[PDB]
Amino acid sequence: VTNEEVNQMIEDRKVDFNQNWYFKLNANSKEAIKPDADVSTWKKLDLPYDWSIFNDFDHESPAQNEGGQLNGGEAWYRKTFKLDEKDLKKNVRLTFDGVYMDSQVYVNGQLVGHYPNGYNQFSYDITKYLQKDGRENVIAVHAVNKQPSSRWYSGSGIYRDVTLQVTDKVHVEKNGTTILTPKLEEQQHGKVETHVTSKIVNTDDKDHELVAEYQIVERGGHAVTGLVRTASRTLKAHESTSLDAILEVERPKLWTVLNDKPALYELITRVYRDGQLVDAKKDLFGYRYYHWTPNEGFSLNGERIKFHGVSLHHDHGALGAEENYKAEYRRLKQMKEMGVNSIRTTHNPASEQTLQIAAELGLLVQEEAFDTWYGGKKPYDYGRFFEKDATHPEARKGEKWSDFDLRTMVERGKNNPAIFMWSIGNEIGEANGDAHSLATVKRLVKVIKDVDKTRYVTMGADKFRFGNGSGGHEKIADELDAVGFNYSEDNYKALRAKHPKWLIYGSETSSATRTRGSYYRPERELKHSNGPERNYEQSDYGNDRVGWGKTATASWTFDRDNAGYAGQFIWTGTDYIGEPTPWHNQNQTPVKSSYFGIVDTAGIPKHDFYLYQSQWVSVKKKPMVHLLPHWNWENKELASKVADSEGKIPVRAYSNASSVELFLNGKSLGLKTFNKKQTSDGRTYQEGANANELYLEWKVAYQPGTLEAIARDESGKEIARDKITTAGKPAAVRLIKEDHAIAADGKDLTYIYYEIVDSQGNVVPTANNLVRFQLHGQGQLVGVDNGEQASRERYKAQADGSWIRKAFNGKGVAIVKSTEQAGKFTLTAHSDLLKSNQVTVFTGKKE
Repeated sequence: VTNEEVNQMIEDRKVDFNQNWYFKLNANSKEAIKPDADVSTWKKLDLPYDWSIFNDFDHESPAQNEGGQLNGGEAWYRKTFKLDEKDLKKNVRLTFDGVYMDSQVYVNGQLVGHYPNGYNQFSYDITKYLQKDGRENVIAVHAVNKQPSSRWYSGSGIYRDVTLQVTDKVHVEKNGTTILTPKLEEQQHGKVETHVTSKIVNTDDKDHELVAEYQIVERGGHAVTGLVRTASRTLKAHESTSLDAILEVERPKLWTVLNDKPALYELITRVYRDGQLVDAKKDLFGYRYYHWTPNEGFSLNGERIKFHGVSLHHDHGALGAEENYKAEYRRLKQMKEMGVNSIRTTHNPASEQTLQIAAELGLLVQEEAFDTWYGGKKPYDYGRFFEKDATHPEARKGEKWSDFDLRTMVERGKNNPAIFMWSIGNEIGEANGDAHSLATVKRLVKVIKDVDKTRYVTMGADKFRFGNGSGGHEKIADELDAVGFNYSEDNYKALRAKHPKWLIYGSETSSATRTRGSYYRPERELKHSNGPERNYEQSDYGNDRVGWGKTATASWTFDRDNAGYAGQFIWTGTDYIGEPTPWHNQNQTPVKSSYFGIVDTAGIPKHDFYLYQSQWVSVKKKPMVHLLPHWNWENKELASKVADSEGKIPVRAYSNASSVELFLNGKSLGLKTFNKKQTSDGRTYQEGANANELYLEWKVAYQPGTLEAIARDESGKEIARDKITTAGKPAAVRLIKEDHAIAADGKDLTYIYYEIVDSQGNVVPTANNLVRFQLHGQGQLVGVDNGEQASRERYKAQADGSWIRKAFNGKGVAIVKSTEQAGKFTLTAHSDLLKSNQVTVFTGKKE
């Protein structure tokens, strides 16, 4: 057997099962299951598919605007498939990355399983339900989203990938590989012992003789070991065993967040039955170590870092709940451009895409199992299943759904270098230190530790922000490895004095609210300002925050000033559908999406993105300067809110540079210098006129034209510019390509921005013009967005098949997915009385 053949076997082991499904909302259960159903009345599609995202907004929706005002319901999905002749005796497993929710899977008329969880991955061995002789089988999936189930937009149905594993009767079982590097800090400059465990099952009714062979390789690289073999032993029929080996890898490269292409490795497993290669598998992993102390916080590979982190919902804007590798890559790559090193998957398990991209980009991950325990937060959420018996075929005796779901998530991610924290709850009210909650936290911690001891078990708790933060809930925190504070910076000092051994971080911070390109009262701090005068908008100066919240500056400066507060996960990294605080559940208002994000649903940064970048990215890696606001102040209503007593517009610069000099129409308004300072522990930092300003400010009398900012190093040498220009009346639509080409695989996509521009090419920053889109060629329009919270516009096509969307504050995005045919597609944009534009994107070979 050649290495070529082994790799093919690995590749053939797992396939994409997303293709050729039929969908019908409210379909008849008996017809969906039955062998030769009439599917003329069904919709033929490829997964993932979120059915909720094609709905219109409904002011009367049971989801309410916390759930995006997009309705759920019930639906069936249907696939028919035949095993190849070679595969007839093989074991067949079906994996669903996420189905929301309350699902039932039927194979040839029989119920394989019921699975409540809407975010956790699950698989079924469906071998026994398959027809003999290679006759076609029918798989039918029932998904139910009965509202309200969610405190944010969930979507409905099969929003994540479905995959099929076809294997020998003797095979490495699902989630069966464990890779550990116990002595890595010690052995790192020499040979590092890599302990691998394999969990092999014999589904045959004959006994077979078993050997495992292991090799490690650099991902997209060379081998770093030879073949290492376990001793031959008998595996009895219908039994499973665990195999072990140690492999030595010399001076491996350590996975870190300190570069954007961190080192990854792959374990190759070969399984022999009676001396014949019958199974082959690869498992992604990395070499990293970390430590965390109460007063010094966190270090990765001996380097002290803070969690510069974001909370993220799953949700892709116009894509709705449909997960996509390219969409998630763009979101995460962009987070990383800001200086983010850490994401929290709030509040639910992550997709395979998110976990993989995080390993690929160098982002530390906290994956969260639960938004509630046994109490519940919404009637149709998970709370009702939490203590009920798992009915999964492969559930262990006495396992509750919470037990089974937590276990399986940890087994799925135990080898992923990115994950360093497992969260067993967010804002669990019932976790107050009573006997029941105390029992429950211990049970849950123990589930994890029976699988994985290497990662921090944690929770995100807002109980610490009430009063002095102390209470029976402190007893629950005692059971955790690390204790997450939600919005509790005010009680940290006291809580820290009380619990000197606690490892503390901000599990949820800020909740500042902003609308891109919208400005209000920069001079004030606005607390939960949801009045009619706000016009359903919040300020991009970043001076709006909810009642329990903090601004970016307040929340970041605190984190920065305290070593024992290890970092934070800001709410939120990007906008999501739903939860439109400060207009939460005011359902007759137009708001349907969040204000919390640093970036809007359209992927377009708000100004605070640049504030964070100035703080988190070194001037060596990326010198920058960013100006706000815009320079169009002709409109008196707009200006009356921004301009001060003398009618000057406060202009502000974010920079990681030493100084910024602002020019109006070529004339200097003065050079200003950041004040340099040190943390009590000697970390160096920069700030402005005072401790509450991380920016430089100029009060500028409004003269139309150009503002330009020159950023300089200490030598007085220019390292960065930014520039803002007054726009004229809209003259045209401009389309901006992110990608010159994408892959022709039917999965890759591109984001093209549309701007409303004047005759000189300046973006009109106030423009809300409606744009109509045409697509020709080898592509599929799959979304449109402008990020605006108060918009009730379709994200998808209109009822007549049209694609339209307004600009909001000059900008928006359109999303095009590739087909499986190489060639090109062209996007033309039109707006009324404006010039049109087109860009062409090529589709073809990959990478």
